[PDB]
Amino acid sequence: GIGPVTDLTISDGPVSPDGFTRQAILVNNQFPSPLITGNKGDRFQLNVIDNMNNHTMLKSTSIHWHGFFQHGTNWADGPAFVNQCPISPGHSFLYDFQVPDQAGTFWYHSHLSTQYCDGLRGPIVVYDPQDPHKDLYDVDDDSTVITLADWYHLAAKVGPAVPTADATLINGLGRSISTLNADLAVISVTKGKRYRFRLVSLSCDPNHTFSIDGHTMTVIEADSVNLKPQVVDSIQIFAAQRYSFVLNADQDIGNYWIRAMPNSGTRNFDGGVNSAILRYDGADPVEPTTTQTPSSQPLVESALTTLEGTAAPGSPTAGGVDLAINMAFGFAGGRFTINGASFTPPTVPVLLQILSGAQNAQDLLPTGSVYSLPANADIEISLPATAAAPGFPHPFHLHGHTFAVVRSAGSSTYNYANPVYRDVVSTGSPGDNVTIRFRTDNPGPWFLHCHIDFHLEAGFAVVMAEDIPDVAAVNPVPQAWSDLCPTYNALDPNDQ
Ligand SMILES: *[C@@H]1O[C@H](CO)[C@@H](O[C@@H]2O[C@H](CO)[C@@H](O[C@@H]3O[C@H](CO[C@H]4O[C@H](CO)[C@@H](O)[C@H](O[C@H]5O[C@H](CO)[C@@H](O)[C@H](O)[C@@H]5O)[C@@H]4O)[C@@H](O)[C@H](O[C@H]4O[C@H](CO)[C@@H](O)[C@H](O)[C@@H]4O)[C@@H]3O)[C@H](O)[C@H]2NC(C)=O)[C@H](O)[C@H]1NC(C)=O
Ligand SMILES: *[C@@H]1O[C@H](CO)[C@@H](O[C@@H]2O[C@H](CO)[C@@H](O[C@@H]3O[C@H](CO)[C@@H](O)[C@H](O)[C@@H]3O)[C@H](O)[C@H]2NC(C)=O)[C@H](O)[C@H]1NC(C)=O
Ligand SMILES: [Cu+2]
Ligand SMILES: [Cu+2]
Ligand SMILES: [Cu+2]
Repeated sequence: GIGPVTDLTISDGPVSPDGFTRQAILVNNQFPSPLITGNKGDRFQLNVIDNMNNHTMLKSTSIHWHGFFQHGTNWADGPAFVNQCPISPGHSFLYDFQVPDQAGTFWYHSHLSTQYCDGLRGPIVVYDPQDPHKDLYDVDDDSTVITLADWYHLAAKVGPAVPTADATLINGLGRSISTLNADLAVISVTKGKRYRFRLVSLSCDPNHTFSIDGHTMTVIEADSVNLKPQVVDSIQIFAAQRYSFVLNADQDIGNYWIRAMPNSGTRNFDGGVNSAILRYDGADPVEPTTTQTPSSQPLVESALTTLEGTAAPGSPTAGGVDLAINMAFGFAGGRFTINGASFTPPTVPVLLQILSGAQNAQDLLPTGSVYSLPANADIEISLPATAAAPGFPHPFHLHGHTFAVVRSAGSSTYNYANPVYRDVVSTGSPGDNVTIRFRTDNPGPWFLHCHIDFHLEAGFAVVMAEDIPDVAAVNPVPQAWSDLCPTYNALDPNDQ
């Protein structure tokens, strides 16, 4: 793919991924946005050149590199008004960071408002030259990335505040009910080879239930964390999650349906909606006629475990940490709340408030939304599901960290000995109490929020202000970052 040192030039233009033409956001003249690649420990230098001129889809921008810890580079994490002011139209801004001790499947997306829904979102793969799962497969390359995305015929700021998708795109292609002849994505395999497929959800809202007719999948990585291998025949993947799975192309040469059923919008496969094609070399270039078997081995999150057997942080007892926090979800005045507070973006980004002299979390804006975390501590956060926060199940993402999921959705058990670790978790449905743990090893303000982007826009977020006293020393900011807020604040409102 491109990188790890490359320009990413952002513009507006026409696209037609499901056969319907609409204006959207291009990256290096491409929709969908291009794959970025590098190797474990590389320095990424991603020069984002903002040439957008359409205020309806926002002229300004900021990009989050989803899943990277950003230790010492908190200013590069991406959330607008938490870690930076937006890049302004006609300006460039260099994200310059390293990725020590991570390897797996990631993605990048606009982290300003609901802009990524309008098309600024693509996959990232960070390869490991000693990947512990390499001997399970033969092929892992640009052609084995599989992206899932929601797509809307009206733009994010033009349609309903919580819209309903017209199409699921698989690798940027798919059909809507009015475009049943649109080109489907084709994923090529050769009989007798084994493939590491890297499944990335670029979704703004729906989750997808993914399966491939006639084949099983051996899951080996979740949200960039290596797992013990687990055979499944379907994966429910929530917005912003990733999984690697190995597919053994050991069936008859032919065409097989790839299925990605969303939880909303059109949910069937009639006319080949919500679908793509797995094509064996030597097959007729036509659509599959395969039929779906019910899933008998669906992925179950509580059954996943890390490859390295990593325990949860802290003691193997409820509340056996340094600081435990419960997040009570609600809704008031058309906005989401967490512990009674709705996040509204501040005028001065939270990181710049710290760097300008705010000495504790109580001094930070917005008041009610910011949590102090002590350094070198074990933290436990519970996120009990409730119908009081509409549009559940809500998949929450913690920036700056991987976390142990000690209790998953749909499970009553707590696992401290060998839970899965990941960075986006469904908080499930009423009766659940999804509980996560992490260690504070990364000074800076980090967002924690639902990754349904329309819910984030309606305030469903808090900020974890981790080790405020060390933030300036550990995160020296570059000159170009210091210039973002004065440039942004000088813009006319219609040029934002
Ligand atoms: C910035 O980004 C936003 C968000 O993506 C863009 O917003 C879009 O706005 C339009 C205008 O309100 C929305 O309405 C629909 O527009 C489409 C597309 O129209 C274009 O292509 C047509 C060819 O198929 C063409 O005829 C159009 O040209 C006419 O309009 C322009 C502008 O007014 C004018 O200058 C020309 O002289 C022409 O008169 C245009 O180039 C259009 O197809 C839709 O029509 C359908 O629906 C209406 C009823 O709603 C009906 O009247 C029609 O018969 C038909 O069924 C409709 O007008 C559009 O939905 C928005 N898009 C999204 C994704 O939300 C915005 O345009 C961007 N700005 C720029 C400058 O690109
Ligand atoms: C989801 O799980 C969390 C974490 O277990 C639950 O919150 C915890 O609930 C118990 C009360 O049932 C609290 O214990 C009590 O603490 C008080 C004050 O310290 C003490 O005086 C009592 O004797 C009792 O031990 C606990 O503090 C609370 N934890 C936190 C961090 O807030 C939560 O209720 C669960 N929610 C659902 C819907 O299941
Ligand atoms: Cu993300
Ligand atoms: Cu949500
Ligand atoms: Cu975020």
